[PDB]
Amino acid sequence: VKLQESGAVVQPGGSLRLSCAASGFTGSDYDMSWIRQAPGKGLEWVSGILGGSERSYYRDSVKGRSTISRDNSRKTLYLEMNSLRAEDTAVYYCARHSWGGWGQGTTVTVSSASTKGPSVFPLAPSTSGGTAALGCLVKDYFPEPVTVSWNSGALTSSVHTFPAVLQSSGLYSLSSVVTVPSSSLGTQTYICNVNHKPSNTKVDKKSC
Amino acid sequence: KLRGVAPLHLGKCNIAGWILGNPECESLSTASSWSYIVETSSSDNGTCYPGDFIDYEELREQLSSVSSFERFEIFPKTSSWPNHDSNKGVTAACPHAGAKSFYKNLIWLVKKGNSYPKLSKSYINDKGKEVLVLWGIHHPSTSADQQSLYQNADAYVFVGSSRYSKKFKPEIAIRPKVRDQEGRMNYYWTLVEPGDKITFEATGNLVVPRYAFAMERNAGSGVNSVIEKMNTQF
Amino acid sequence: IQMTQSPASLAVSPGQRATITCRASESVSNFINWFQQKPGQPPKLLIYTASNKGTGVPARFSGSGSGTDFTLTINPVEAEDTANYFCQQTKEVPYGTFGGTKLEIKRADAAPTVSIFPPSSEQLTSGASVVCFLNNFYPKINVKWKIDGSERQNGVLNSWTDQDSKDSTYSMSSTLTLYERHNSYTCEATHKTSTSPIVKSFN
Repeated sequence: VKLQESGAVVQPGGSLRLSCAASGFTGSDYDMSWIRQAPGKGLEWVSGILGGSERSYYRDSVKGRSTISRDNSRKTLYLEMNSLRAEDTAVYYCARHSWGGWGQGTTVTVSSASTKGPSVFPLAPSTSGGTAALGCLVKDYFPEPVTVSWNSGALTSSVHTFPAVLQSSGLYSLSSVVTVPSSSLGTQTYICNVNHKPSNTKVDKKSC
Repeated sequence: KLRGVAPLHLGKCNIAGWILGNPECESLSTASSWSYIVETSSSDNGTCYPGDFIDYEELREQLSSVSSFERFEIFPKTSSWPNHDSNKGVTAACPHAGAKSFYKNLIWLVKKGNSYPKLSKSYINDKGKEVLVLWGIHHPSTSADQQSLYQNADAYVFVGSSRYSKKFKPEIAIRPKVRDQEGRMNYYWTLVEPGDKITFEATGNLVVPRYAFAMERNAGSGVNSVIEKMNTQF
Repeated sequence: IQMTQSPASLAVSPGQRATITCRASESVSNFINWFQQKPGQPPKLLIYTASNKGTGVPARFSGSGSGTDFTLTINPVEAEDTANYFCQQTKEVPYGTFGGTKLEIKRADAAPTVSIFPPSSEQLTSGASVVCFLNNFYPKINVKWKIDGSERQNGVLNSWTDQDSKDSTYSMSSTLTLYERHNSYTCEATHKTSTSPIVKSFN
C-alpha cells in the first residue's frame, strides 16, 4: 500500500495539478484524499472523492478553485489547484481512508520567484579530534525541496539544518553535517550529494 | 409487575423529534444498541417544524430490535449541493439558543441566487447492513412562498432503489399557523438493503438528508466434566 | 467550522507518561486520523476512533474520551514520540484537525560539541562565510560570533534548529560576509557551561 505525488513552484495566480498513483488494489471502490500541512504548524484537509458514483468534496476556502478527480483505470488521482495564493503554499499529501495510509507528499510553492540552482561550498575541516565533523554548505537556491545526501552508510550521524530564507526578498541556504572517524578522512574519500528536485540539478562536492 | 428493564430512555426529544435532528436533542449515549425505546412525549412540542411523519408506527417497531447502530454522513451538506444554496434552510421553528436553527440530520434546501436547477442525487450501500435514510418534503403556504424558496412552479420529488419507490407533489396552501408556520414539513423514511442505491430526483420542495443511520435486526422484535460446560448465558 | 484543538505543547522524560487532550467544539467521533508527526515527515495513525490502537502501533499509545472531549496517551516515553501530535479528522463534517502539541523528552546534555569551518576555495567568486555546528546538546543556546568585536552587536542572520528523535541536538549557523578584515574568526557556544571556544585563521 503506497502513494505517489508530483509538484513544484508556481506563480501566484497560476494553476497547478498534483497526482497520486496507487497499488494495494482497490482504486475503484475505495475513495482517496489530499490534505495539506501548511507551514507554521501543519494543517488541513483540502479534498476527497469516493468510489463508484465518483462524488467530489472539498471545504469552502477552495470550492470553485480546486478540483479533485479519479481514474480507476490508470489507478491514479489528480488534485487540480487554481488561482493559487499565499496560504495555498503548503505541503500536499495524497491519502487513502479506510472504513471497515499516507503518501510521500509533494511541495507546492506559490511564487513567481525564479527557480534557481543552489551552489554548494564544501566546508572543509584545528587540533586532532578523534572524530572529524564535516559540513557541506548549500547557499543561494530556490525554491525547495532540497535533499542533501552523504550517500547511504554515512548518513548515520548525518544532520540537515532546516533551511532559512536568505534575507534577500527570499532565497535560501542550508548546511548539513556528517561526523566521521578521523582515520576515515583525507584517507577514505568523502563526498555529499546536494540534490535540488525541481531544477534537475544533481550535484557532488568532495570535501577538501 | 415487571415487564420492564428497557434500554435507552430518551430524556429530551421523542423518537421522531430526536432521530430527526431537533435541536432540543443531544443527550444520552453517543451511539449504542437496545431492546426497545422509551419516550417522555414532547407531544405539545414534538418535531419543531410541523407536519406529518408517515410510517411512524411501522418504524417505531423498525427501531426496536436494533443491534448495529451507526449515524453516518450520507452526503455532506457541503459538497453535495453545488447548484443550489445550502444554508438558507433555517427557520424560527427550531432555534439553537439564540438564533433560529433547523434539524440536524436534514438540509432544508433552497435556490441559490434566483435558481433551482434539477436536483440529482444517489446513494449506494457497501455495508452488509441495512441503511435507513430520512428526508422530508415542504409545502409552502403561498405560491409566493413556493417561488421565494424553490422557484419551480410544478415541482416533483421522486425517489430511488427498489424496496421503496414513490413520487411527491407539494401543496401550496395556508394551514393554521403553528410557530407562525402556515406551511408543512412532512417527514419520511426508507430502508436501503446492503445492495441497493436510493436515489433522489428533485425539481424542488425536497429537504435533503445529511446524516443517515445504519443498523440490524432479528425476528422476535419489540461428574465435574459435564459441569465444566457450566450452564449458559447471553 | 467545528473546531477541535489540543492543549499546550509540553515536555517529559523517557521514563514516564505523556498526556494529551483535544476539545471538540461539539460531539463527533470512515476515516484517516493521524496520530503522530515527526518534525518534518508524513503523519501516521496512532489511535483511530479514539479508543482503538491502529494495529501495529507500539502499545504505549492509548486513546480515550467522550463525545466532545478526547485524550491520547503514550505511557512510557521513548526517544521517538517527540514529533508533533495533531488530533485529526472530525470524522463527519468538514474534516478538521488542530495544530497539535509539542512533546520533547529528557536528556540534559550541555555538550553542543562545536565545530568551526572557514570559507573555501570555491566561495571566492561571487564573498566569504564561516560556519558553526553545535550538535547533540540538550535542551535549546547562544552562538557568540567573533571576528573582532563590539561598537554594535554582531549582525548577519545565521542560526538553525531541529529538535529530535534521539536527543535534541544540532544548531548550524553561518556568518554572511562580503573580503573585509581581521583574520581572527571565533564562534563560541554559550550555554549552561563554562563557554567552550573555537578560533579563527592561521593555516
